[PDB]
Amino acid sequence: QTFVVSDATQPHCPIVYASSGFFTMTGYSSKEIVGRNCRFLQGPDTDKNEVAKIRDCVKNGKSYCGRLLNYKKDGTPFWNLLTVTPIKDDQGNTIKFIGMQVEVSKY
Amino acid sequence: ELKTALSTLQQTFVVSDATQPHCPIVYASSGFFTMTGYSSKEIVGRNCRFLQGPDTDKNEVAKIRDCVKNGKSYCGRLLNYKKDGTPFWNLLTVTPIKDDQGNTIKFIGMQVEVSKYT
Ligand SMILES: Cc1cc2nc3c(=O)[nH]c(=O)nc-3n(C[C@H](O)[C@H](O)[C@H](O)COP(=O)(O)O)c2cc1C
Ligand SMILES: Cc1cc2nc3c(=O)[nH]c(=O)nc-3n(C[C@H](O)[C@H](O)[C@H](O)COP(=O)(O)O)c2cc1C
Repeated sequence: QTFVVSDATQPHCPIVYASSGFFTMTGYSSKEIVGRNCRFLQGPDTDKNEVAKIRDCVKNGKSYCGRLLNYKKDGTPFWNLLTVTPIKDDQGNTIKFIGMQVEVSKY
Repeated sequence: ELKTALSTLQQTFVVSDATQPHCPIVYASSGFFTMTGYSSKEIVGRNCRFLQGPDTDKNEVAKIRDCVKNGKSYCGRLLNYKKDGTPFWNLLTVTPIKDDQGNTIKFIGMQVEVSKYT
């Protein structure tokens, strides 16, 4: 599974871990993207309503599941089957999120 | 590796196989025994519904069911019970894992026992 971990205890939820498969999928290196928000995957044709749904989920520490258009480092458009799942502490605070990505195949 | 990232987060989790009838647990992390009192011998190959009991909110359970059945994500809090009967609040996520055709093939469930000071 390709995935990233973002730290919700830091402003704007920066990536703190990218799996080897994220690099394989997107072309971006772990040194290019750690410390950054995952929004860099979006581009001209990404559905902004779907982005707004993710933003709401993230802001409220709840789970997102959906499909959105993203772009690789080289500009290649792909369909990303995405989940973003809050990780909570024992007080119910959202401390991290895990985002899991699947590139929809051509067939 | 996903398992490792999770362990770095000290996160209790299970994985269920949506390709098998009734979505059985195929893997449970060591924290799942610690939290629930159930061994992997008691839990692997079963559905996680065994953690529910008399006062579990059946309307919340229904929301989980409807997410699982439709390959979507659940997030919520419900009353669960340890092997010894102890009730606990379980802050639960259930997240579909999909193949490259959009088929839900597994789920990952992440549990947090709510602290006594909350
Ligand atoms: C852990 C995690 C993983 C994410 N992965 C993606 C991604 O794969 N693709 C994407 O377009 N957005 C992804 N996002 C969503 C963006 O980072 C951001 O939350 C979204 O663009 C909405 O907020 P904004 O409108 O302020 O950008 C992810 C978010 C989190 C927290
Ligand atoms: C991966 C995964 C983890 C789950 N973890 C829990 C859990 O920790 N506690 C719980 O009560 N139910 C858990 N469930 C939900 C139940 O297994 C079941 O889906 C739910 O009770 C609704 O279906 P049912 O009405 O047929 O029982 C989990 C389900 C999945 C797929």
